[PDB]
Amino acid sequence: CYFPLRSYSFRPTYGVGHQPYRVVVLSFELLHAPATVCGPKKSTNLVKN
Amino acid sequence: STIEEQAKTFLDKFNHEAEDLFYQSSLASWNYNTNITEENVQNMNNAGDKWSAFLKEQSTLAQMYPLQEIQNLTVKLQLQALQQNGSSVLSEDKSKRLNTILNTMSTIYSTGKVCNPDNPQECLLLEPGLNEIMANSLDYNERLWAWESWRSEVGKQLRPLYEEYVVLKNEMARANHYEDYGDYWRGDYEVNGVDGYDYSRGQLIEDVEHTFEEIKPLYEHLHAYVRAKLMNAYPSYISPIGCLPAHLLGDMWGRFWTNLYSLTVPFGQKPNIDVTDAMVDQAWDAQRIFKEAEKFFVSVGLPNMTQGFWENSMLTDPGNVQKAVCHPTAWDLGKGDFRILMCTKVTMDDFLTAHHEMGHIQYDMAYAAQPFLLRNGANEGFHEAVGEIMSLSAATPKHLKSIGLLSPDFQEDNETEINFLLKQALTIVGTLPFTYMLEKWRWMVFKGEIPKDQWMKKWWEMKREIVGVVEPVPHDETYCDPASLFHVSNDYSFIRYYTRTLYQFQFQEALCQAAKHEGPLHKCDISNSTEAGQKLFNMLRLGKSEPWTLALENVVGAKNMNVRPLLNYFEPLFTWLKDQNKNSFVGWSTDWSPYAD
Repeated sequence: CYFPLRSYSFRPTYGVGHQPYRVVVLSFELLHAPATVCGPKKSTNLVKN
Repeated sequence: STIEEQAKTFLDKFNHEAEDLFYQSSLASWNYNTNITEENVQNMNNAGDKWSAFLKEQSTLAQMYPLQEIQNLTVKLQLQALQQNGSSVLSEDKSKRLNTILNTMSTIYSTGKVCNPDNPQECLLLEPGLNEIMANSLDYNERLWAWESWRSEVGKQLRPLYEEYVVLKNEMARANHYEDYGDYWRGDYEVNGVDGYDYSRGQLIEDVEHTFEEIKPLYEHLHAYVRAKLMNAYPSYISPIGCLPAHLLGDMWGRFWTNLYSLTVPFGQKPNIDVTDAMVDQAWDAQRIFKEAEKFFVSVGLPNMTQGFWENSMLTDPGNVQKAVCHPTAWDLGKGDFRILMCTKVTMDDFLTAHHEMGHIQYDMAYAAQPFLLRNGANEGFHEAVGEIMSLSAATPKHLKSIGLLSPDFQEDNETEINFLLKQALTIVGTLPFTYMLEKWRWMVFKGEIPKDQWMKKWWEMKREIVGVVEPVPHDETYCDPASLFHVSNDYSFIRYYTRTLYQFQFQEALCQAAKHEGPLHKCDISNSTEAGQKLFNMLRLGKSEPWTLALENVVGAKNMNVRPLLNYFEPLFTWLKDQNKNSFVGWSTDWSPYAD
């Protein structure tokens, strides 16, 4: 009968497969509320006449 | 709910806990041969018993697991591995006697003091001048003393010390429910739980002896060649009907034939091929030897390794201000870090071992997803046998035309390949009955077969039987001949050297068939072939997680060791040794002795 949580061992000298990699993902979904955070895609120059 | 679900939870606890403690003590152990200091030698006392305390506290819990109800193959091997307790099966005072005797065996080999009573002004050791004097000893009495005094004064005090060693190691196997300490080396090789592919405990006596008769004419044409070429050097010493003395073989034992060659060469007019004088005019360093070796692995289909290999590891020795042991041992540190420490120059055999040393590391990448006690070779001897098969393909003249170490115009006739096949048969093919001889001495002394007066009586009688060597000096019962060897007192496995030929030349036939080579096996090359690379890639990712008798049929399609691909490598040399040996006398005589006057 064993304790489920296991430790990490951190060292810079491991190499590519055993280095830690911090991962955050974005979750998008549709609900009854309208769409909140939208996008900038650069803007053109304002002209007249 | 079952024992199989309880066994996976204990061993997955054991997996990541052993990745931390193996990498922690081997980081200072990689700095041990890098730097000889006062600070890191007490870290060998600090981190060296952290491996010793961890293995017996996991053998405190796990011996009450039965092996009978285990269904899966993997778990069983991993658990046998966990269970065999080694030297901890004794009592208190018997184990501490065994702990202090192995410290005395290692310090007497290197620091051992023997020199001449006729002129004792200056003495020698085993590593320094010794090498130089032996190298050149065309004399007779000058090389006769250097073999005898290396046996006599070293094995004088060790022979009563090995009387306690033979009775104490018989208590190893009987607590582990085996018979003797000689079968402790072959306890790794057993495969159980498979239908029809199963390995018995009497098979290794049976399988080696059936392959010994087919290699008995293989050594015998090599035995008459050494007698025929030494007739001009020694007229009165070597008899044509009789046998060879042991100390003319160019080594402290005769395990390596690579020195006597400076005499046994077929053609002195045709020079031997060397890349040493070719690379020094093109301005090359020690880095570019492994830059050209790195492009050999990407044309065979193997992927590129990690990017942290070049920046944190060293090659060239940084001056005389610190002491480094440069001896070429492959380093597995665990957790993706694979380093190397070598002794480098610009020579032809440094390029020959460069595909050997990178043959270890490219195998070491693929099994990294496996658990830790299954991280090994396919057997215990696959780890040092993996590099020489691709090192043989790098020594071919066809591969050197593409990478440009040789001339673009090179003429190879039928007498050029006689010098290549003889030199590769010195340290590989010609040592196979010499590997067989002391191992049959090793198994039969631990079964209680012979008494005390029959201990050295069995020694020279078998030596004029298998290899045909009669010792020139008669020996007493106060002298021990095997005691001067590196693999005896330091407790290493000498059984890996017999299968060094039988794994690699068997695997050379399957890989050159898939690469579609037409010709002899010494002209084959595995480069520019992606068909045999995926055959190799299924072998490299297993280890002993897959059993070794089931991993042979994936490659060669045969369940045993076969003689016939080695005789195909011997086949152009078999015609040339048949024409030369007709004037000489075949075989050897039993009754001939050098000391009978």
